[PDB]
Amino acid sequence: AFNQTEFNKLLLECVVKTQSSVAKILGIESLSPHVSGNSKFEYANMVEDIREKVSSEMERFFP
Amino acid sequence: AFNQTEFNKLLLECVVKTQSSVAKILGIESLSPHVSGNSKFEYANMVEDIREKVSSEMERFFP
Amino acid sequence: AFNQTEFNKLLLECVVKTQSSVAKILGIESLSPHVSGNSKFEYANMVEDIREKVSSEMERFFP
Amino acid sequence: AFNQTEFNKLLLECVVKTQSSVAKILGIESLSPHVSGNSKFEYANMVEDIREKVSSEMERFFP
Amino acid sequence: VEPGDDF
Amino acid sequence: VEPGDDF
Amino acid sequence: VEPGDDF
Amino acid sequence: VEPGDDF
Repeated sequence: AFNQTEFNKLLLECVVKTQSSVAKILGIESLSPHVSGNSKFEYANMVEDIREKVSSEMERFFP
Repeated sequence: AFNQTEFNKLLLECVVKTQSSVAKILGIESLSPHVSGNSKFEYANMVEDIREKVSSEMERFFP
Repeated sequence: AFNQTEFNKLLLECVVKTQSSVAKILGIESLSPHVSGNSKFEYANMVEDIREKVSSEMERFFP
Repeated sequence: AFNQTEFNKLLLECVVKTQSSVAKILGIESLSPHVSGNSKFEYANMVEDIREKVSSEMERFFP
Repeated sequence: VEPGDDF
Repeated sequence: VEPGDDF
Repeated sequence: VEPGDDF
Repeated sequence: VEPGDDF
C-alpha cells in the first residue's frame, strides 16, 4: 500500500534539503565575477526580493 | 504527533522560496560567459520553454 | 477558508517550474569551463544518475 | 476530473528529481574557481550544514 | 521578462 | 539528451 | 545576511 | 561525501 506518513517524510526531506542547497547555490552565484558590481544580483537584494514573493504567496493561504 | 497545517506552511514556504531562488540562479547562469552566443540559453528563450512545460503539466490536473 | 484546490495548484506550479528551471541550470553548469571532460559532470551522465535515483525512490511508493 | 494518486506521482517525481539535480549543481558550483578555496563553500561542509537544517525541521514533525 | 525577474 | 533538454 | 546563509 | 554525491 501507499504509506502517507513515509510519503510526507520523503516529501519534506526533499523540499527542505533543496531550499537549503539552493540558498548556497544562490550565495555562490551572487559572488560570480561576471555579475559582480551589479546591484540586481547582490545577495542581500535578492534575498529581500525572494522573501517578499514568499510573503505574498503565504498570506494568500495563511492569514 | 502530527500537525497538517504546520506541514503545509513549511511545504509551501520551501517550494515558493526555491522557485524564486531558482529564477534568480537561472538569471545569473543565462549571463554566464561560456553560453553567450548560444541562444538556447538566453533568459527569455528558457523562460518560454519552462512556461510551456508548466502549462502542459498544469492542464493535465486543472482545467 | 484555506482552499486545498488552490494550494495544490500553487504547489504543483512551483515544483514543475522548479524542475524545468533546474534542468536548464544543470545544462548550463555541465558546459562550464571548469568541469568539461569529467564524465562525472557530463550532462547525459548526470541525467542518467538522477533518473536512477528518482526510479528507486518512486518504486518505493509507485509500482 | 482530478486524480490524487497521479498528483502525488508528479509531485514526488518533481521534488526527488529537483533535489538530485540540485545536489549536482551544488557540486559543480563548489568547484567554481571563485570559491574553491573558501571552506564555507566546500561540498562536504555545505552538506553538513544542509543535513543539520533538515534534521531540525524534520524533528519538528517526526519523532 | 529580464534576467532576475520572477516568472 | 542534450544540455537544457527536459528529462 | 551573507552568501551561503539560510534565509 | 564528494561533490555530486546525493545526500
